[PDB]
Amino acid sequence: SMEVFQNHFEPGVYVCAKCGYELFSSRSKYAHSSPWPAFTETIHADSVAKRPEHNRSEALKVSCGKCGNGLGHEFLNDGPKPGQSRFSIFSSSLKFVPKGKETSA
Ligand SMILES: [Fe+3]
Ligand code: NA
Ligand code: NA
Repeated sequence: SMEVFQNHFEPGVYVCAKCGYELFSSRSKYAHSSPWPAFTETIHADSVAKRPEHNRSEALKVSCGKCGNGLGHEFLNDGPKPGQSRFSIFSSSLKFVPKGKETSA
């Protein structure tokens, strides 16, 4: 079965599924009504690269800052507290690294 992180809230870090760069902490994740996992901030300042999303106001496209793999969107001023973003990310673009449990293949 494919990765679906919408309702997933375990302790760990979501990394880029393509290159492994650290993207989002479990700390930053919050429950939302949309089909995609929602986060307020990235782990590193260069975790994501941003580009305009021309056909939607208050929205940017986001990709991995290291390898360029497409991640989803940053919705400006759409987060849980005023002025926070909602990073709405494809689960297929993420791999979850659980605290304590990064076991061998
Ligand atoms: Fe990457
Ligand atoms: Na951060
Ligand atoms: Na936009």
